[PDB]
Amino acid sequence: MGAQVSTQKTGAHIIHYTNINYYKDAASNSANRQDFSQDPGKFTEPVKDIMVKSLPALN
Amino acid sequence: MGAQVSTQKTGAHIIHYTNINYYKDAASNSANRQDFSQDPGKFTEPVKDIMVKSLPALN
Amino acid sequence: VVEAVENAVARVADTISSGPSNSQAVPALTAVETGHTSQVTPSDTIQTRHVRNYHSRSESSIENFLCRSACVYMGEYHTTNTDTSKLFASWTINARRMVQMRRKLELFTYVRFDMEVTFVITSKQDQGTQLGQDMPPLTHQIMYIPPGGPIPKSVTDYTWQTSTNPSIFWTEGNAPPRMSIPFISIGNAYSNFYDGWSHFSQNGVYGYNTLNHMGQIYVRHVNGSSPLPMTSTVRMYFKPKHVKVWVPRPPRLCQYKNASTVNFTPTNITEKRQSINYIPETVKP
Amino acid sequence: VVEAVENAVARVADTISSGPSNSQAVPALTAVETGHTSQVTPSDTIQTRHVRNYHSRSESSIENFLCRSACVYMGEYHTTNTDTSKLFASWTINARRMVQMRRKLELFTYVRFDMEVTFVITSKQDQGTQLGQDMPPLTHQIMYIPPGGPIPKSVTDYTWQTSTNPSIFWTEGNAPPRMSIPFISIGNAYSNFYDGWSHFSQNGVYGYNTLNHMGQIYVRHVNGSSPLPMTSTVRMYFKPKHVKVWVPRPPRLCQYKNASTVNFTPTNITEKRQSINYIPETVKP
Amino acid sequence: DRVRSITLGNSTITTQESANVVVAYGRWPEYLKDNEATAEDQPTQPDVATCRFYTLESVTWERDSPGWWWKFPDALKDMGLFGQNMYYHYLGRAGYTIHVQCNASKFHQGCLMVVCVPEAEMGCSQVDGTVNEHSLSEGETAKKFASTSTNGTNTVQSIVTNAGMGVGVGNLTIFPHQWINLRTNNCATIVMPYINNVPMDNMFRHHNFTLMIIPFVPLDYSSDSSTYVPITVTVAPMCAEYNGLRLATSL
Amino acid sequence: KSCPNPGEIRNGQIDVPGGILFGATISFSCNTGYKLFGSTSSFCLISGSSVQWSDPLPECREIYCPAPPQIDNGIIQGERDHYGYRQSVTYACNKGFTMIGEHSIYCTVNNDEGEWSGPPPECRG
Amino acid sequence: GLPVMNTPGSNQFLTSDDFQSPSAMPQFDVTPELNIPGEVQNLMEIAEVDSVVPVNNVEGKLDTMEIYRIPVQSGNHQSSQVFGFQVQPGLDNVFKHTLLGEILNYYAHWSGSIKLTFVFCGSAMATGKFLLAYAPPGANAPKSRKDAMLGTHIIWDVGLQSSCVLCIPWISQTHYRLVQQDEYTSAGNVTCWYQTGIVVPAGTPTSCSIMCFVSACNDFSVRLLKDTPFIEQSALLQ
Amino acid sequence: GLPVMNTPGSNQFLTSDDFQSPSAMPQFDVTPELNIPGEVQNLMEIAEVDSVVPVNNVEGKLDTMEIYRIPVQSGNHQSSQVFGFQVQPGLDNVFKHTLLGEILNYYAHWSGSIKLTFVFCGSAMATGKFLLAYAPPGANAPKSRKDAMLGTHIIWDVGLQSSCVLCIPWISQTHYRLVQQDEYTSAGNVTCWYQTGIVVPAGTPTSCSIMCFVSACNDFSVRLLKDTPFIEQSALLQ
Repeated sequence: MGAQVSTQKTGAHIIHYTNINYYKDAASNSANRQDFSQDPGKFTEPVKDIMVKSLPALN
Repeated sequence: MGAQVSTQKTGAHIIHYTNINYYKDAASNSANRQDFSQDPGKFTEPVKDIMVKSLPALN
Repeated sequence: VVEAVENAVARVADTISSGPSNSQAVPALTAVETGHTSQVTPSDTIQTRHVRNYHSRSESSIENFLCRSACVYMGEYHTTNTDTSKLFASWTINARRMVQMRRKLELFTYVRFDMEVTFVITSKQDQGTQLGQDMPPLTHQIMYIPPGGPIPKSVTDYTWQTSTNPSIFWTEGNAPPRMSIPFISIGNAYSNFYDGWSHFSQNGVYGYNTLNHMGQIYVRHVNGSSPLPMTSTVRMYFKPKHVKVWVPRPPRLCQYKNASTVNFTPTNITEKRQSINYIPETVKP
Repeated sequence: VVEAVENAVARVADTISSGPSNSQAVPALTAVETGHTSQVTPSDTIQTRHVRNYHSRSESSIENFLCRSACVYMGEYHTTNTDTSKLFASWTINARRMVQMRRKLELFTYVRFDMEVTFVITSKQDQGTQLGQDMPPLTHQIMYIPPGGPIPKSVTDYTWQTSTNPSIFWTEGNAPPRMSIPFISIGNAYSNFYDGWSHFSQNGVYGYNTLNHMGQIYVRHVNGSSPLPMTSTVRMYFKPKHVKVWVPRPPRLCQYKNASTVNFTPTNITEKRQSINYIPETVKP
Repeated sequence: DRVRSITLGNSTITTQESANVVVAYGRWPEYLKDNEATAEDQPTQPDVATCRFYTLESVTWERDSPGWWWKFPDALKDMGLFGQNMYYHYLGRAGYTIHVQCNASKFHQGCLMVVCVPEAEMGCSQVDGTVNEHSLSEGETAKKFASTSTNGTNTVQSIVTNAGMGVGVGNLTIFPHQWINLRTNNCATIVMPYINNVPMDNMFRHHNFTLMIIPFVPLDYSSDSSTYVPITVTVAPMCAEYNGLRLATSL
Repeated sequence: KSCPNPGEIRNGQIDVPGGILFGATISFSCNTGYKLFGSTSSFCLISGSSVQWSDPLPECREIYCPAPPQIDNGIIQGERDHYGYRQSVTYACNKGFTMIGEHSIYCTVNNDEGEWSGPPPECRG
Repeated sequence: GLPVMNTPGSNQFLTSDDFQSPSAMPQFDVTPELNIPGEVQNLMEIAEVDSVVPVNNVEGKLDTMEIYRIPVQSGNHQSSQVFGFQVQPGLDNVFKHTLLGEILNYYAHWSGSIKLTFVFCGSAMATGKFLLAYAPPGANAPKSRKDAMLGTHIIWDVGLQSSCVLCIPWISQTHYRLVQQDEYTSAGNVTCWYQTGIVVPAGTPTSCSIMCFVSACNDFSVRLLKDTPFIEQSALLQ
Repeated sequence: GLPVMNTPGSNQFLTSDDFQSPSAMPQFDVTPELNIPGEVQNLMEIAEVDSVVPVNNVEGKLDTMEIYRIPVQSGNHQSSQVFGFQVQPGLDNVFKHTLLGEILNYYAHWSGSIKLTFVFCGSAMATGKFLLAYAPPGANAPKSRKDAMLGTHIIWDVGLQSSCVLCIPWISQTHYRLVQQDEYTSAGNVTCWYQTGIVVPAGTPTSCSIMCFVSACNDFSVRLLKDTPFIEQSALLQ
């Protein structure tokens, strides 16, 4: 009835849960604890020219 | 089971909510906070002949 | 069976670009004598850049504006007294004793809506010499007397049998008592204003009191008397749902005097400044 | 209608095998002068075995990190007093009076999020000579005063009619009062920091106080006075949901002084050891 | 690989021992687009009169010298037609290109950190006090850190190790930065987009960012190497708009 | 009219809360570890053919801890004068003696006066 | 029965919540609707209507119709400023009681542009040209027409079409502006000066009057409902 | 109505629960997002950034920039150890205040490998070779280069490319390690020795400096959120 069945957090080495929203406002939802994304090269490698990890950093 | 899944209020720059009515009377429903309509020309321009915003208001 | 409802969002108009102009099109010169309000977007007077405008006029619709609860009456009643008419509260229904929701509703001449009514009932032990007792939770009855029914004369009346009048029993400590009310009127819209009389000889009572007769409300303590006095205060909250409104009016300026009439004292239009040219200088080291 | 949502789990990178090497590829020699952080996995410096790595960086995402409730204000108010301004609590809203959530939020310069606000309100009977009474359950009102509304002057004010300000009535003994709050800001992100003034003459107030004006909160006992004094303490808990964050900053080192400014006393970088060569000997019979 | 040239406006910069170019967060300066904009009127975009290389006076790296900081803008406010549009206009937006230039021989040694800090809100010397504006910025004259904890009313607590913001001065590597290691390079370049939480923002009120130059490893030399080693800073706006014209401000 | 630029007190600080225009005062301070020999404030007054500063710039001269208190049955590794702020003094015991306590004392400044740390060590027989 | 579990916020009364609730009059039969003229469907339809602006609200003229009309005369008065007032549609005494102002004062933020329409109310033979200028904030109000000339202005020629619209555009950094404006979200100030002056033949009066009508453009919006400070009581039955 | 039945854990307030909750500002219209540069999406992106490490944190140098630089000189100093410190990225005073350390101290377990990058900061004509060794735990720290030679080491030749990365791999039995490390989950210790020494021509200084930057490899992870011991107050308004 407007549901959504997503996957639970299980470890690696009957796992689906159900969500329904009741309120008219997205500021009433749960938290988005299941988005895991990254882009460290933004802070780790913020340089104009690339550096290829097996060539001298200069030269 | 007699439901209706409408859209939430999100800003611009998982958003559907579910409604079911339980009572036998429409005076028991929620409020219609998601109808946005307008017609200002009723109060703003209540004149017999039109005025076209780039011609003199007279003449 | 699930049904998908479509809800369109109404943004406000974007700003179209513009450039220089040298033409006989005068979008500025007009004539207010026609009772017409100029439609001059900024892009008509100056050079504007294209601006996608995402703002919305949602929280200013009439439903979003009015559908908020507000108190419209406060009344006190005692468990024990020596008056027998202070043991229960009673009042005729109108939204007109509190200035806030009154003034809010009175930007329009005819308002047609359902309501959601809530009651906040709070008892206190009366100050005295010998306090201390074990009284059980108080429970209250709220009866609605439509126009015509018999009205109570004591808290031990027969009328509180509420055979057909609707009434609520609520035992203190729970969530407030709330219910919903249709458009209980005989006109086709609640008329906030009325320029007329009741009698055809052009006399009688003038204005609002003529039109709207919606009956009374009577609140009481069901429990019984009390070893030591206590006093309860009931506040009533109206929240209009499914709201339709017609013929807007200028907001009230002068302060309200009574709930019967629109009588007033004359007030100034606005408050003064030093001159007509006065803008304060605020960029100063 | 059921909808299946796909949730991908982000493991950390496995260890690829390696062998001897004799080449002109120097994955170790670099130059930090370029503002670039070397990417040298162990398999570049030594001989590693293939290791399927199942670990996850889930509990370190920003949503998992910040979305935990934390107290941000504690305030007391009495049922009866001789001050009439200690009968209700009041405070301007900021996350900046408690060091824990302050320092937590202040690893980033701009934080944009919704919140889930909870209140923990706990009354105690004030110590005195003549205790003993039967007071009913206390109920409390929590009003939010946006920036501009009229603020109360007593617990019997008119403002507590809360016609448009949102406010919560809660009768002690139930689950705490919780509600949810959107991104109520005029910028495009809450700016934890601000290197600037309010007035254009480059003076005024410096830093955070300039930017963020979110109004006040006022808490009171609805019941009324009390035969014998009692005092209630309200704690407010913020939990940011739907969290977005920008421009990280080094964590604070020196202790906080006040909630207005970032003023501090200088502290040491870190604590001392005996020498620069000192490692303690812990394998000893 | 080490040679480089940067041509902005009617100005050029040549360099022969450059390490690389930090682009702040992988992001280049750009103009305000139509859907992220909030002001109605048409902006000025002078484009060659304002987006060029303005050179601030240079500081002498001594053997015992804690560091230096500048605040941008309010450093370029008396520089040409950037510092004039910046007067006549209410709202301004721009990114920058900061080129720091310090050269020494092969018998000298040292190491500077060159770091751009967004919203570098600073802390007064008396903990229960308020900074001045002079104590945050002298224009094109740099303010100087101190090797010990400073005193005096209204003046930033400018002991180097805390960098005046209350953090650790070695963690500043989280911000866009470079080093000048007098054994490898002799210039650092940081390309800094417009980082702020509103689309455009006033230019006299808000010090959009702070440039700190902090020698971690100090100077040194032997018998008669050159005693005088200066540092020169060049800043060049990029994609500079202004909006909201009226009569000129005054301070 | 504007007075000439105040200047720069090294190991110190100049606080100009109201500009350098006519009749504007400025204050002088010295960092932690230096004593201020000179004037404390300076005004923008009329000087002959211009407006200049009331008082010249002062000097922040280093605060010194006194010579470290010697210990019996002990020795100091290369004892020196001019023990400024944050500088150290290392002790040692002699043949047949055992060292107790802080084996080295570091000079700090308290109340604007140089002061060593806790007492030097002891040498037991 | 079903195992439920009550979350915080249970058994509270939040003034601005919309739940369902039992009808106390079941199977009521409401009165058929009526197509009464003039139905409002938004409040920004009451704020796009012109409203005479009490500009001349000096003391001694606040309960007079004279508060509504700006005095203008003939002669060499080019040094004098006709009028001037801050742009504060919810806080300035000039605006806070218009339709725009009284509608704003129920809200806490406002964005959009404004339309000020001026009506020359003198003879049919008087002729003049006026300069109407808006100055985005950042510097003190202009004190001469050479400074007002630099703003965002219009030059209104008085002729057959009597009135002229100065549309104050939306120049701001924040997408919105408080209604209780401070000097962070300041908005500017408008000022009016003679461009050539008033010229009248013989036998017509020399002292004429202007009037100013404020309305909101088609991109105005208000948000964050609040209470209005303009109504107040001291007991029930009021 | 429906028969429900309340389970234990009802009407409690668990700090780390995520339920839905009524909006106190219904139909609010939030400010449009802005593509502000530099958005963080994880905390292991702040811990993969280099950070200067206060190795020389002897007493008397803790509030000096001298804490950051390792002294190195020319001559027959092969018997002397340059530096050495335990591997305890959340507890050792050398590490607990880096970006890696300050990010770890919000968590209770940590796994992964670490990258220590050394920067020679002397003349452009000084030349030396250094030995940088990591010793997995099990035996006291090496006290001679013949023992450090047996570890997991690297020999860094100082030349054009100034800096050199010693990547401390992850050798452990437990998949994770406490942040408040004990001698069960000990991690080892690193130590640095001259391999040939420093050689300088005439007219260059003899006393040079190294510096050490710590960062986390691309397989690092932390878990079990906790509070950080580094911030503390003694009353509200702080």
